[PDB]
Amino acid sequence: PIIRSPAAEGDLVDIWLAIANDSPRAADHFLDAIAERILQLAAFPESGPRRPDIGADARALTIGNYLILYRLAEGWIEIVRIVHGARDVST
Amino acid sequence: NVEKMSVAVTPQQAAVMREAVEAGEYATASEIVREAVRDWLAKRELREAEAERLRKAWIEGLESGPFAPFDIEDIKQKARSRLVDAI
Repeated sequence: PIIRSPAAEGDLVDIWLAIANDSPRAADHFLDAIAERILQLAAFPESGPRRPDIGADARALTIGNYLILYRLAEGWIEIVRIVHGARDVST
Repeated sequence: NVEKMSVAVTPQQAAVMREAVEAGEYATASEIVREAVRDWLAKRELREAEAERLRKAWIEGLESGPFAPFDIEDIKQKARSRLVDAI
């Protein structure tokens, strides 16, 4: 089973609205893409490498330029957050 | 002005700085160094800010109330409800 934090849901709705300004359809495609990527965790729990720099037992799965911040618990996967990745040096 | 620290340029670096000042790209070799350190700080400032951002985002998600089952279609639907209210 896969459970998510209230913040993580807020992330996806914010993400959806941002893209929806351009095209609501395109927003559906990206979130669908995010979900497909989260659902891969049920079969491959360790697809995202450990990220100690973020959190003690945090893991990060990459979708586009965003990160699926998550943790593994006994019997279920906890989706903690979905934030944009560490930004590149390009200024 | 401000404080001063003395820096030691390498032979190859002195040569390149010389051409830049001569070409008029820069007024002095000291101003070129000032630019170099400023660029480096910008990079460090950015990297530090982003790393800190993610650190706080993680604790923020953990503390953001109780978890609920994951259904994307509910999220896709909930987002549209806010879009219509926007118009």
